[PDB]
Amino acid sequence: DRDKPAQIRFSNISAAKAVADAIRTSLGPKGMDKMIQDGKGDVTITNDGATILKQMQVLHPAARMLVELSKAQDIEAGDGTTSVVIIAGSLLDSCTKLLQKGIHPTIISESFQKALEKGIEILTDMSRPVELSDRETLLNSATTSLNSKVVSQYSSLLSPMSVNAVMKVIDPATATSVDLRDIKIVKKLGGTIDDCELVEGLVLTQKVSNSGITRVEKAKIGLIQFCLSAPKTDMDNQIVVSDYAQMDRVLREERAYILNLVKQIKKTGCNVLLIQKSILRDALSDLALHFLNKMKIMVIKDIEREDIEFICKTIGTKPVAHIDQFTADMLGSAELAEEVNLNGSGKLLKITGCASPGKTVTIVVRGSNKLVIEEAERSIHDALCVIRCLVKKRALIAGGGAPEIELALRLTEYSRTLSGMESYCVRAFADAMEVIPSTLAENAGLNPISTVTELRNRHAQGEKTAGINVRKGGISNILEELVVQPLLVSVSALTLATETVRSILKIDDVVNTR
Amino acid sequence: KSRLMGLEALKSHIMAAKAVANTMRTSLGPNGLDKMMVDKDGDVTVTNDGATILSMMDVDHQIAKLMVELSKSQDDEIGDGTTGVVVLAGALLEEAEQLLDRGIHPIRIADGYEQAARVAIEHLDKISDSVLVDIKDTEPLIQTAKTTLGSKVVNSCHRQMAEIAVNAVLTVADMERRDVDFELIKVEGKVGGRLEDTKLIKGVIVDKDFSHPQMPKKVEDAKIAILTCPFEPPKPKTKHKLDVTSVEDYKALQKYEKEKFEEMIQQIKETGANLAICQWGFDDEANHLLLQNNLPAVRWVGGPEIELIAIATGGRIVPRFSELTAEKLGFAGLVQEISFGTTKDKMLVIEQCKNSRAVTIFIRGGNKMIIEEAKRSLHDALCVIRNLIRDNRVVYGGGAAEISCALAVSQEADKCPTLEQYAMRAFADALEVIPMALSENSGMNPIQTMTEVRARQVKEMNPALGIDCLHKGTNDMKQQHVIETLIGKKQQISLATQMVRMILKIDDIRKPG
Amino acid sequence: ARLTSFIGAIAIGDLVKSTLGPKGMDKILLSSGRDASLMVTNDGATILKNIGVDNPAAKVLVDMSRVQDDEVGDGTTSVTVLAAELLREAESLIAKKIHPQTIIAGWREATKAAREALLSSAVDHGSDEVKFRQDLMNIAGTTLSSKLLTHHKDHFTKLAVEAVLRLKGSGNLEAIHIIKKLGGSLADSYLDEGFLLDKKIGVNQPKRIENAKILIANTGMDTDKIKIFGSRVRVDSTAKVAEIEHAEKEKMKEKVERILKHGINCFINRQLIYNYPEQLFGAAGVMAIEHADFAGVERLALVTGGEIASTFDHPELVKLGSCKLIEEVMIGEDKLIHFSGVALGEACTIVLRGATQQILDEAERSLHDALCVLAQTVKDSRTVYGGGCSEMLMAHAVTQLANRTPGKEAVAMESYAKALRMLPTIIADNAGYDSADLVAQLRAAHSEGNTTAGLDMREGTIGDMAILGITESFQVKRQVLLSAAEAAEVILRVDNIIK
Ligand SMILES: Nc1ncnc2c1ncn2[C@@H]1O[C@H](COP(=O)(O)OP(=O)(O)O)[C@@H](O)[C@H]1O
Repeated sequence: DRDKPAQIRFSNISAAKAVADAIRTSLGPKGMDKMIQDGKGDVTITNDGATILKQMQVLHPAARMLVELSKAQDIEAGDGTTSVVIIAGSLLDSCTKLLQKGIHPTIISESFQKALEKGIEILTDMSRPVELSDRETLLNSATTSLNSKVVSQYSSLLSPMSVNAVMKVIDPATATSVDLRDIKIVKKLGGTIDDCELVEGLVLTQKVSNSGITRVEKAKIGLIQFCLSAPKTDMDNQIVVSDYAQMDRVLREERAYILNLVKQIKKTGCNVLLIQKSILRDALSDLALHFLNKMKIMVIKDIEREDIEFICKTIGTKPVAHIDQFTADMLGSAELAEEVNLNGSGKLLKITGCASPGKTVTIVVRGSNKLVIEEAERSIHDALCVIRCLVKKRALIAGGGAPEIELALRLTEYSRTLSGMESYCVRAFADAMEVIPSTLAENAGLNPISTVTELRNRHAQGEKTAGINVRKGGISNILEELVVQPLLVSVSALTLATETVRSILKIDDVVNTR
Repeated sequence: KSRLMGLEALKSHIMAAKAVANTMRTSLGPNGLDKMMVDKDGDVTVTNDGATILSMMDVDHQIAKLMVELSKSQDDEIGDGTTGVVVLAGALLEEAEQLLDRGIHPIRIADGYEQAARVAIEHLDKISDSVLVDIKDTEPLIQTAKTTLGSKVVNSCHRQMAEIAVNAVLTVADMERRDVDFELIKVEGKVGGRLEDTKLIKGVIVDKDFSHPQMPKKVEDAKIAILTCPFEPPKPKTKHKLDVTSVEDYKALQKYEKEKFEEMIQQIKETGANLAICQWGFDDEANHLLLQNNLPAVRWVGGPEIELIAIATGGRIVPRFSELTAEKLGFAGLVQEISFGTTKDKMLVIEQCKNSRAVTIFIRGGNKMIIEEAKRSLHDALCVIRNLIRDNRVVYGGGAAEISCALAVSQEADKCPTLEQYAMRAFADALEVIPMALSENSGMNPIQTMTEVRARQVKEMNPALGIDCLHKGTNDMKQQHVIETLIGKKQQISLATQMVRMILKIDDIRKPG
Repeated sequence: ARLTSFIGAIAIGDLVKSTLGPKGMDKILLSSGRDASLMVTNDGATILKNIGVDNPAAKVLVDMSRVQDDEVGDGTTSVTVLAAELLREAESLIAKKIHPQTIIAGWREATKAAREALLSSAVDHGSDEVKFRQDLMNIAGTTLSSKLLTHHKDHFTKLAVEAVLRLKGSGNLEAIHIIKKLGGSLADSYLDEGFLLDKKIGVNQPKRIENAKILIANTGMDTDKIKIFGSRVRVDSTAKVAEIEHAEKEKMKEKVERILKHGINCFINRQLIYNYPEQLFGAAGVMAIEHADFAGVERLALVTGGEIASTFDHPELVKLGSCKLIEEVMIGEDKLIHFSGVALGEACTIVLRGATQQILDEAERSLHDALCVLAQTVKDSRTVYGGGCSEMLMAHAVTQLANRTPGKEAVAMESYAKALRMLPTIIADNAGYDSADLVAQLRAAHSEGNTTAGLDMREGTIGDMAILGITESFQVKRQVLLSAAEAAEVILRVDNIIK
């Protein structure tokens, strides 16, 4: 009937509001910390919203939908994964009082879609475009958008890695980017972090052997995937062992059995073999390794699946399996190998990979004490992420609360100008846009209502004036502070929030189960 | 556990009997609604049968068990009419408990009911008709079939199946000294065509249930043959499998089976045999191997079915394989395959027999309830035609017989010494429950219609006035061509009287209290 | 008293009551057990199929709805709502001390009057090609206007029309077959003159095959045919396995030599082929196709007059087909075998793209409705108006007929006419407009003398249905009414205890 769907909608709205209010005092650089307690008694201090959203667990359709929305927002854009929850909560709080009066959800959804389209068009018409066909303007935009993510010393430390990673000019200013398609940043322990340089081909870190000379050029990779494990017995001891007889049998089975397979395999050119991880093999027979020491020995272990996928994509080959194989589709490229250490500990080999169809290049970073390596990794990750976000479009704008107030005033004037019963619903959107500046003013340590009123008055008087400052603690113009953000991080977020609100509003009736 | 002493046991028994009869009192007549049934699973069916409903009925009383046992044990001589007897017994028990409250022994009423039923039968034997010849049972055949079947499974009429069922009994009645056997006629049912495709198998029809219709099968036979010697490797009633500890015996057995096939076909070609059916068989692989080459023949003929194969030919059998000739077999007339679907299996219909001992009917359907209703109507028609050929005496139906019997009982028992009026009047006035219930099942008032028909029957003569359940013109009985057998009514009255006497006799105490 | 089965059958109809009209309500179906799933649906058939009840009348109604959905198109929610309304009316009619026989007679009379009014009101003005074209276009637009998804409807409608119009009045349902394939964009449509497969063995096998000639060889390597070259195993030692393997290898090599000397280039089959015979065929130079579907070979042999080899029986009796051009063009995101170079344009398969699901079901339903309405109106066009026009006329005819029959069955006809005037009310209520005023205006317009009057869904007004352009089928409404009447007569006749 009508009471059951109304109660279901009220319960869903209450659950969504509780989920949104469980975390709210964390937006901005001056956010509060939270100590999450584990099930065993361990406590962990954190302040990121994504970690708290992915760590906690709760069974509810609205909570699962919000988690999926946050995950999609973090995957698509990559920044600002906490404002969408507040936007959805404000929209649901507005829809609550909209439905309390007696309005059909179809008109409310149409008004929300119209308001979203108007806000998107206003954000696109207000933002200013830039250029990026050359390298000077691109480097200027990079150094202008990179000096506002972390602290000053960390920024100065990551600037060399940033300008080394931004030099990867492969796509000639296309529509989309492939920064997540052919990038494999490895990590190496030991040495100095200053010894970093872009490396093509392939980089490994496992010792080949320990014999005489191993400086050859035979494809430098063994395309083999068949089983190399020893045939396991049916039980411990099949018979009674004491004197000879049984000793000679096992001796011949250990010496004159796998050696025949090694001989029949080594009859083909390019004697390069390897193996994957030693997660299922108990112990490898060293007699086979001693017999393989002659006529050139080359073996590399500790190989994962991602390494195989990277090698099969950079070179441009396909692995083969099975034993009955009389083809010749397993060779590679021969150029140069056999590398030594770079004045320090830790074995690491590099291959530049000359004359190869795949121009994939990675960055080999280092560090010490496992303290500046992960930080630099996260820094270059955020760097290439914001670089891809900037190269995806061309529009940019500054943050602080001014665009939110501008959009709220525009929606208010549009609802005042546009006629129809839906305009009231549009007015609800006008009351669901002044949450970020109020939260920022509350977290800064000033009066939020007075600051919001002053910002609204300044926007109504001189259009584009200033916003909300954090370092100084007042109202200063943003043009002096080097801080900007792309337009996609707002447009995509607003569209996703509107879609989630429409999906959670269109779902009602009864919730049957099995 | 206390013992029920006094009159509480009889009251509880009568209450249980009334509660049981209240279920059958609702469904009475052709205008009754469909009663539903469901087991433990999700099988929900709907039907209207006095025996099928009483069969799957769960009760917690020995009296109800005895009642349903007596109702099920008597159903082969009446056919249709196992519902009014329960209502009559319930009304009689109600009258008995009403008359017993004044302080009357049940022996008196139990003895009075005997002579009441006796005089009722004596009066019903004199109010009938005996002017049926070779035309009165042949011309109103369509009317009798319409009154027996009705309009439940098919709105339109059916004349083919009725005439077929009539001829199937006429070809056996006068041929075996005006006698018929129940084991001679059989009822077969299989889905396929429509209901109008009713076939009368003069001989015997046998199915084979094939496995692959795409296999080439050409009919080319003209003489049947019956044998008892192992025509092929037989199956001695034991599930044979791979019980050979060898690897080369399979090919040897296959070659031996091929040589046996060749020898058998050469013998049946040099002697003149064709479709030779034995009493053994093998797996489907041997049948496929035999049907792959030439000469089509299918095995799998195990069971008692061979018995009919020993009666649909005409002769004897051979005790030894080395005793075959051109005269020890049996000649045939027209033995071929029949398959109206031309997409399923085949059937064999014997068209050569010196006697009629396996005549059957074949009716096609499209579901599960329509075929069941058709077979029930066919069984009812067979029962009524058997009752007709057993005795050429019928009576009119509706609700006039009970009223006439009650009036005659009153007129002949108005005189009483001290107990010849109470029990007889309690048996007489309780006979008007069937017409009252039949009139109440429709949309008319039963009391007014019953009083009007009673006044019309007591004013003038011709006791052939009742009620109409189809809403027509007048309330006559000789114009609607409605008839009912008298032997069935006699049997129903006798069964009701016996049940009432057995209930009124066993009523002392109970052990499990 | 009788109320349990009635309530159980009425409550099962109110669950999908909000799923009527183009602007329907959505709901989720939470699953139990180990993993709790979550999905969004917008159709009553999927909800009725993924549910479990225990009442006899409810089970009978569910079975009848499933049978009707398997028969015609999307006839499951309307019949259920009509049966629920009829049962709700019959309950109140019985509660007023009324015999069920009079109610059944009145319902039969009302159904007969409605059928007569529907048969007497049928248009027949289609003596041109453009008329049939616009009629099919309007039918497809009315059928595709049930989910309210304005993204890619016109192109899909035109594609379906072009695919269903190529039959040219040919009565067949095994020629046109659709497949399931995702990946790409919604604005991507590929047109071809043949069909594709659904599985590829790889690329290691040679793809250069000339002289196309289809040869269906049902040679089984593990079905125990005539003259077994091998044997079983004994109980003596463990050396017979090598002999069995050698026998199987020589038997399969003899079969390969036979199939090579018989003359073949593109081997296709449907049995289970092991790795050794497949590798032998690949090394020989013949491409072998394994793991075939249950309807690909059948539809390939049906359109060419061919058939299976009957598990190796008569190799010189089964007629085989041949093609001209067979290649493997990399289209979309998968490599499939093409079937071009033929003169039979009856069997076609249009591949689809996009990043959404639950489209093949509605596509097949629309194609079924289209070919049904094409084979029904081959030479006699019979179409009616929609938007709540035939129901109002039927109710008016029933009300007019329920006035010259003195007796007691007029109340049943009145209840039937009242229950028949409820679908437009629910349709208008599901959108968000005043349903009472619209229903009153429609009734006044129908009683004044206007057989062409309907309601609008874009603005919520009352206009003409013959000017905008909207129609539907003719036998669908008749079948719906017949099924509803049959279900009502079946359920109403039961009132005794459930035993
Ligand atoms: N330098 C700055 N000056 C003013 N506001 C800032 C500055 N840096 C960040 N902010 C504000 O902080 C908000 C984001 O805070 P937070 O949630 O911690 O980061 P994220 O959104 O990337 O998770 C933004 O809305 C932005 O307005």
